[PDB]
Amino acid sequence: ADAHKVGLIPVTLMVSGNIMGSGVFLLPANLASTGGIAIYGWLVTIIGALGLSMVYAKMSFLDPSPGGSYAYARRCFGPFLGYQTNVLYWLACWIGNIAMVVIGVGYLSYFFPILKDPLVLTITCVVVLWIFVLLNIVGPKMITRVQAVATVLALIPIVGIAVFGWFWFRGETYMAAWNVSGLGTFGAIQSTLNVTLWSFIGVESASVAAGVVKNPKRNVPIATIGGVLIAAVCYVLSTTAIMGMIPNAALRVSASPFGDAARMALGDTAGAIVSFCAAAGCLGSLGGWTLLAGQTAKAAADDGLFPPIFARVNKAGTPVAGLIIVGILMTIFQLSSISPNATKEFGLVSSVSVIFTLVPYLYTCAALLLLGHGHFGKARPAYLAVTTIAFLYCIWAVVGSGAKEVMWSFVTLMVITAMYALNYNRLHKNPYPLDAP
Amino acid sequence: DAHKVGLIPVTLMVSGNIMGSGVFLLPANLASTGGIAIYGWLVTIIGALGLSMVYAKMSFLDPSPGGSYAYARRCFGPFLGYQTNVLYWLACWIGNIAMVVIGVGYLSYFFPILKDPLVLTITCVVVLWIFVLLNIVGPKMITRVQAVATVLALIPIVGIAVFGWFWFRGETYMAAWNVSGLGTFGAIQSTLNVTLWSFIGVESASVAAGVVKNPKRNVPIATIGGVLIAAVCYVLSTTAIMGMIPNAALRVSASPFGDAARMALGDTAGAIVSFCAAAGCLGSLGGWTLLAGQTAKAAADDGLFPPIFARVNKAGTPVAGLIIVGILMTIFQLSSISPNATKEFGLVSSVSVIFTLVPYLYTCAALLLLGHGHFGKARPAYLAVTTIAFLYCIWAVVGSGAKEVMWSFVTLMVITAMYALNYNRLHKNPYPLDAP
Ligand SMILES: N=C(N)NCCCCN
Ligand SMILES: N=C(N)NCCCCN
Repeated sequence: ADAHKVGLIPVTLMVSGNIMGSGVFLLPANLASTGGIAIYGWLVTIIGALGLSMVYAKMSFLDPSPGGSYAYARRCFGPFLGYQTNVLYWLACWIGNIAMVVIGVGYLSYFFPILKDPLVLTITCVVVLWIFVLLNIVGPKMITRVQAVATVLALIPIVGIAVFGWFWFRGETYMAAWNVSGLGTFGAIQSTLNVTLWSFIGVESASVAAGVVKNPKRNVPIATIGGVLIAAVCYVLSTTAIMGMIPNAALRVSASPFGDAARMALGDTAGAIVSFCAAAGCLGSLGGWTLLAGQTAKAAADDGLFPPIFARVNKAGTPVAGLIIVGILMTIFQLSSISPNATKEFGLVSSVSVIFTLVPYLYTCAALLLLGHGHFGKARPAYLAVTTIAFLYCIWAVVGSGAKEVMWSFVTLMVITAMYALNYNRLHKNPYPLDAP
Repeated sequence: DAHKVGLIPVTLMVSGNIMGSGVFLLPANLASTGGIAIYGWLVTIIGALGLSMVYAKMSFLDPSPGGSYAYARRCFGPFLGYQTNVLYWLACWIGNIAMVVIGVGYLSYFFPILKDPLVLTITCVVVLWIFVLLNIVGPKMITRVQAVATVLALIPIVGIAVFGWFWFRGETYMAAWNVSGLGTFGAIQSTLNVTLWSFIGVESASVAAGVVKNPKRNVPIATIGGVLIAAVCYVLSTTAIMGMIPNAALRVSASPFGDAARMALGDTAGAIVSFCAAAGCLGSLGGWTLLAGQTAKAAADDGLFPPIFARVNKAGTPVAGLIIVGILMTIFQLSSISPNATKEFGLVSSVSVIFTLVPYLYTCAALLLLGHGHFGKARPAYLAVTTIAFLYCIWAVVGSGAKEVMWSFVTLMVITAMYALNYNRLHKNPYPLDAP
């Protein structure tokens, strides 16, 4: 059993990489429209993200159950909300991979412009998605080794900037675009939050993957908090640094700023390097997120709250069938990248699948208090405070999202409810049943 | 069976709670779409009957006070019960502002001063408290008053259906079959975004189950009867009016029956329709206030709402709760002192409308999860009807404004956080951790 567990370093890198992989290189561009004031947005986001990570860290220390959020929700609310949580999170997991692989293969267009052709891109994306499904089939040790390397590669430009970029940084440049939002301070900070709050999706990674982690009660907490802090530092330092090195006007326009900035400062080779590292960190995360999909689905299927096949494992314990299913699904959704008007269509689904993740977060936050009140001791005020901050993070993320996306999330909840009712009636155990027919 | 309410007032409470105010405004809202609304009415009424049958059957198997609240608590546990009651309660008393405003509106036919928004506000507050007080006097009282109000409100609706077919011209109805500019489906959809909300109130007898006489028998009958009444009148009145009045006049009009009546059979006819419409509108304030009281009481009795809402007088009436609802309604009724204040409050109201669909959904789920053992030979019917009721709730949301729904979602989240913060260590987990 322990022969197939993953150690602390890969898990931590899986969390940090699951978090940063997709957008760490695109953040300074996004925040360029608001300006330097974004640092206020970072400060607020990071405090809330620590809060959420501490919640997950403590919750997994008290219950290192596989499936993470799925397990915590089922524990304190029962089978229905477990079922719901897993559906939402699983969908979130594999639906979000489509964006990632497009971005990742996208970064590789630097070398092979052919990858800009929607057809070639789509096929390439499919192949890559399947590569990282097979690597998951080989086992979590494999996938976490690969993603560890990828994540480390992705950290080279980011840290290079965040350590040495400050020797070209200039505060005049940063403050020259302190607030280009045209809004007041709150509005600008808010507009920043609309970007920065989603930056830390994946905080729950090690918790969800607890069932393949070595000494989880020890390691999952450390990996959780550990990954989140790396993400935070890298985010603030990289975006702050770049905002003081490149003019706001240019920074806004670039579709690959570290890359645009790189290719034009230290030569073509520099740009090449940055593109490679970006693609590495991006495509590396496919593995982590695919892993998480498999895990949550398996954990739910083990309790009979998700189809049996997601529980069918090899001798190593890998849910191979589930992984292959997620592969087919991702393949089907990847077809949206074959045309400009085809990607426009899929977008809402992607953005909705992102809001899904927050229900698990919310239930995790609830679960810590509802399940672990007896372990707080008289540090209880602290726990309550941190958890309340965590709640605020979740709620505020949604408050600032698009009405349509959230609406469809709301619809999804109802649909999941009806699904559970129609699929699990007369299997489901009622808290307060009626008397015998 | 002394303080309890009989079948007739309850049925009239259901139909009255449904018909409420909108019954007189429907043709105007449908006029923008046109005669093709008939298809939407069809779709709406099938789903609405489905929902009522679900409620009918569920109340039969378990005539618990609080209705949906009780059903949801049964099958999903305290968290979703707490959630249901908060949502439905909010729905109940937030929804009353719009109602009393509309209702006092119709009375401006007699007293124009009622459109001075100040005077309007004051008047509305007073009326709200009138019905809080009548609810305090007791459920027999409130349901009697509403019964009468409901029979009065039917005078116009019925008369038109019956005598107005003598003035009905199909050439007029078909002149405006589809004035929506859309294809058939879109027309039908724009209809449904009006008509699906028409039947909010189906759950009334169920939630009131605790003050109903022989609820196991009467709440089902009342539940389905009320809906049948509502459906028939909705279709008949709107269809009739769409055939007697040109679409153009119909759209423009803010009070079609009233305007149509006034210039049909005199300044007296208008007065009668106005009076009856106001009766219908203001009569159901009582019902909804009652339902608020009931759901809150039922939840507080289970420790899933602040205990004061469970405090009662020697009759069992949640007096303090009713007063609290009165005060909140008063605080929120302050939104009608200007055209400016009025439109700020609209979102809250729409969201409040959406709140009611979560209870519906849970009730639908509860019937299957709880009563599967009572279906027997006819299981494929229960699954089929309950499925239609599911589709009813979900379609209603799909057709709503994105913002309204977003803010309902946010509310669910806030409710979750509140539950966790206020009930941790009172709350008992299905699968707890080992002791420290
Ligand atoms: N859902 C996914 N497959 N990925 C989400 C990655 C988000 C990076 N913060
Ligand atoms: N929530 C209220 N106070 N009223 C709801 C009225 C719904 C009429 N179908």
